[PDB]
Amino acid sequence: VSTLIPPKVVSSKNIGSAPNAKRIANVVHFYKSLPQGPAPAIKANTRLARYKAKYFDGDNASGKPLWHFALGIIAFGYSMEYYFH
Amino acid sequence: RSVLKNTSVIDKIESYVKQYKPVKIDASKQLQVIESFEKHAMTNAKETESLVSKELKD
Repeated sequence: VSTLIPPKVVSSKNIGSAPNAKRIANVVHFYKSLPQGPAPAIKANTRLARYKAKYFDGDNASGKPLWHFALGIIAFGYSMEYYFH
Repeated sequence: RSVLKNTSVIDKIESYVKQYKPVKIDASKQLQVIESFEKHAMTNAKETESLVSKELKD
């Protein structure tokens, strides 16, 4: 009966659809992400932290300090042998 | 007219047509509701245009 008008009804359409929820998720997801590996805190020491940073990161990740811990029990219990028997 | 040699009505119907030679004026009546239609058009259009011009760069 007249010139009907759905070319411009986008302004209040852009809430209900599914990429709108993904869009408002990931524009929030992107800003607080640190850019290029920044603030990783690669240097730390608390009298036991260099042990962790040298041994217990994902780079080395070897169980040989447990060996040393086992050696520590060889340092401990055998000396407890010297304290008991 | 001169084809009919027994004319008798051609002056009558000719002056009847020349009588109704001002037939009827046209209808340029819409200048108030049509501007409201294009007002809603420009409204929703500039809403859409500003929103997409923001969200493209966003």
